[PDB]
Amino acid sequence: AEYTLPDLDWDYGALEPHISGQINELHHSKHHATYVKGANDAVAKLEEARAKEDHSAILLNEKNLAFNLAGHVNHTIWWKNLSPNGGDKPTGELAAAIADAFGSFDKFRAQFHAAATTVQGSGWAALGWDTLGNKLLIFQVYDHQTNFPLGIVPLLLLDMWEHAFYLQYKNVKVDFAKAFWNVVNWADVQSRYAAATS
Amino acid sequence: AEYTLPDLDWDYGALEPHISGQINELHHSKHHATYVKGANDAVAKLEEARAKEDHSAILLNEKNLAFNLAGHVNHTIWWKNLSPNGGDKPTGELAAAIADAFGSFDKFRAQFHAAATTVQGSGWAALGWDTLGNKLLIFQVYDHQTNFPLGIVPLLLLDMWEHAFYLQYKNVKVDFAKAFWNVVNWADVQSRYAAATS
Amino acid sequence: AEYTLPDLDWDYGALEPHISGQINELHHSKHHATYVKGANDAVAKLEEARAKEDHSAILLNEKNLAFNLAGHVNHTIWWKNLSPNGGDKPTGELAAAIADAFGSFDKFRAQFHAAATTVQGSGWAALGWDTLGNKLLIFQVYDHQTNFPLGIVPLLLLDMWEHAFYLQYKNVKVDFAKAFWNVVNWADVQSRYAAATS
Amino acid sequence: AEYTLPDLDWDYGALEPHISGQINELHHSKHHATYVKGANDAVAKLEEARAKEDHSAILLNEKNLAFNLAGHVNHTIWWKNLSPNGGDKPTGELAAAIADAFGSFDKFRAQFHAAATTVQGSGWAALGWDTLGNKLLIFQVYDHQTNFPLGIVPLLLLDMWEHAFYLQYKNVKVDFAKAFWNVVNWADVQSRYAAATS
Ligand SMILES: [Fe+3]
Ligand SMILES: [Fe+3]
Ligand SMILES: [Fe+3]
Ligand SMILES: [Fe+3]
Repeated sequence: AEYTLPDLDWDYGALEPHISGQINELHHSKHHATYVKGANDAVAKLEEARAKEDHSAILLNEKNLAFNLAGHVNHTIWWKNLSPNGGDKPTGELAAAIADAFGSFDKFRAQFHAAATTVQGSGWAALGWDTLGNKLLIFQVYDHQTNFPLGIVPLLLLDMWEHAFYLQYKNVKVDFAKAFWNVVNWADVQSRYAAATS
Repeated sequence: AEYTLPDLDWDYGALEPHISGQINELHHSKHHATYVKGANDAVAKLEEARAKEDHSAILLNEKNLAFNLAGHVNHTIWWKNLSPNGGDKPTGELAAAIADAFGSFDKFRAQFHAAATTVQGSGWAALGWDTLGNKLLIFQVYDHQTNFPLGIVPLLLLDMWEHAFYLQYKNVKVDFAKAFWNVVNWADVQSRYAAATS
Repeated sequence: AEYTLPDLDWDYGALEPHISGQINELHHSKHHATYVKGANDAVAKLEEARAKEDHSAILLNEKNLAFNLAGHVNHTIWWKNLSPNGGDKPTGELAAAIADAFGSFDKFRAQFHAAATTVQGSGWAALGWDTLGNKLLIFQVYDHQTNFPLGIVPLLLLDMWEHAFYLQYKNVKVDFAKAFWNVVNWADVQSRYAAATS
Repeated sequence: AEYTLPDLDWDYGALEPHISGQINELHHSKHHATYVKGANDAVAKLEEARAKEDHSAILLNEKNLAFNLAGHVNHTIWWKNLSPNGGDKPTGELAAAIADAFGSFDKFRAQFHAAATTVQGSGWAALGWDTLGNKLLIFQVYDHQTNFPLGIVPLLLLDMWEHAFYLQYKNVKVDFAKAFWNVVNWADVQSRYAAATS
C-alpha cells in the first residue's frame, strides 16, 4: 500500500552511548519521514503522468521514485538491524553462513568496515543475499540506490551518510562504524537470512 | 557456485527480424560472457583481499563486483524474457496486476517505452516487484547497477545499451524499443511475478 | 609541486553567526585536508603505475584522483567565496552579467537556492562560465566531481555536503542555504568572472 | 546565441580505414546534433522556469543541461582532435610537457589507453590541464559529465561510447582505441595546450 514511516522498537536513547538519542530522533522523525513522503509523492506523480498520458518528465519521476523508495527501504531495515539487546556475534546457520562466505566473522567484519568507511560521498555498507549465485555478498552502496544488482535481498545495513554520525562523531566516521557492532540486532538479520534462503 | 553463462533457449536468429541473430551471437558470446568472467574474478579478488587482510582496493573490488554481477544478472533475465513464440499480451494475474497498477496494458507499455528511450547513457528499463510496498513498479536503470532500491525483484527487462541495437537500428533506438514488444516471453514474466508474490 | 591546504583569509569564527567557527575548523583542518592528501596520493599512485607499467587499477586511480582533486578544487574556491565583510549584492560587470543571464539577481538567487537544496545526496550548487557558449550558467554538482561539463570555470560555489551545516542547522539545510548570502565575497566572484571572460 | 552543430574540417570518410565514414555521418549528423538541441532545450526550460518562478523540476533541468552541454562540448573537441593528416607524435612544447608529466609519450599512451578501455558503461578518455596544480592529467569520464573536477581544460578526448566504434569494430573496443592514434591532430592539441598555459 501507501508507504508509511515505521515505529521504532526502542526509545530514541536506547542505543546510547554507541548512537546518541539526538541523532536517532532527527534521523527518524526528520530524515526518514522525508523519504516516505517523497516515495508516496513519486508514486502519485507517475499515476498522473500515465493518466494525462504525458511522460515528458519520466527521467525526473523515475529518479525521485528510486531515490526516495530506496531511502525509505534502507532506513526501514536500518531501524530493525539495531537493538539495545544487540551486539555479540551471530549464531547458528547465519554464523555458519558468514564463516563459509567470508572465511571468519572477523574477516567479514573487516571487509564490511572497509566498505563502509571508504565511500566517496553518501552511502552504505550492505550485507545481502544473491539469489542467482546463492551467495552472501557485501556491497558498497552509493547514496541509497546505486552500486548493487537487482534481486539482491538486504540483510544488514550500515548508514554511512554524514547525518548518521556527525552530531556525535563529527568527521571521525571510523569510530561510528566500529561502534555499530555493539548495537547490531543479529536476531533480525538471522530472521532475514532464513527468509532469503527459503 | 561459480557464475556461468546460461545457454540460450533458441537459435541465434530465432527472434528475427525484430532482433538480428548477429546481435544475439555477439551479445551472448562476447558481452554477456565478459560479465560472467568479471563477476567470478571480482569474487576471487575479494577472497584474496580477505586472506591477505588487505582492503586497500575495497572500492574497486566492490565496484567490479556490482558492475559485473549486475551485468550478468540483467542479461540472464533478458534471454529468458525473449521468445520467438512471444508477443501478444500477458494473461491471468499478470494481466490484471499490470492493468490494476498502470491503469491498462497500453499505459504500462507507454511508460516502459518512455523510461527505455530517455536513458542518458547506457541503461535498461525494468518492471520490478517491490516487497515493502507490494506494488508493481517500473524503474529506469543506469548502466546495470544504478537507480533502483535493494530487494526489488526484476520481472521484465529491456536492454538499452547501444550494443543491443546499434548494428540493426543504428541511432534509432525508439524503433528497437518498439520491436521489443513482439518478442517478449510473457510466460516467463508471469512465472517471475508468481514467484515474487508467493 | 604537491597540492597544499590553503590558509584561511579570516579567523575560523569570523563568519558567525551565519556559519559557526566549529564547522569552519573541522571543515578546513579535517575535511579539506583529507582531499589534499588524497589528490597527492592519487597522483603518486599513477606515477608508480606508469613506472611499473601496470594499469590494473586504472579505474580506481582515476576515481581517487577525480574525487579528491575535485574535493580540493571546490573547497579552495569555497574559502575564497566567503568573507565576514561580504554579502548583500554584487556590482558593476557581474551585476550586469547576472541580470542579463538570469533576468535579475533575485531570479538568479532563487535558481541557485533551488539547485543547492534539491541534491539527492552530497553535492554543491555552482555558478560557472561556459567558454563554448560564453554563457553564465548554474550547475547542480553531485558529490564533488559530477554533473557538469569539461572547461567550465567555477565562479561561486555553495557546499551542500551534510558536514557543511549539520552541526549548526541540523537537518534544516534551507536555513543554511539562506544564511550563505550574508557571507558571500562578491569581490572574489567579480574577480573570477573578469579572468574567465579574459 | 544558440548552440550550433559545428561543421567538420574534413569529409566523413577522410579518416578511413581507421574510422568509417558511416560512423562519422551517424555520429556527427545524428548523435552530436541531438546533444546540440538538448542543450538549447535545457537552456530554454531554465529561462521559462525563472520566468514562471517555478523550480519544481530544477533537478531535471540541471541534469539535462549538464548531460547535453557536456555531450556537445566533448564532440566539438573530438572533431577538432581528429585529422586525416594526423597521427605520428607530438612535437615542441607539448612533446616535452607530456614526457615531463607522464615519463614518456609511450607511458602516456599506455595510461590513456587503459583509461579508455576500462570504462564501465559509456565514457571518454581525456587529457586535461589542471589550472590549480598546473598539471597535465588524464581523466576517465563517465557518460559525458562525470568523473572530473571543475576548471579542467580539455586537450585531447577519446570517445568510448559504443556508438563511436560498434558498427566497425563491434565488441573489440581495444582495436578502435589503438586505431585512434593514427588520426590524432596534434596541431590542435598543441594549440589548446598553449592557450591553457597562457
Ligand atoms: Fe540515514
Ligand atoms: Fe547488453
Ligand atoms: Fe565540504
Ligand atoms: Fe559520441
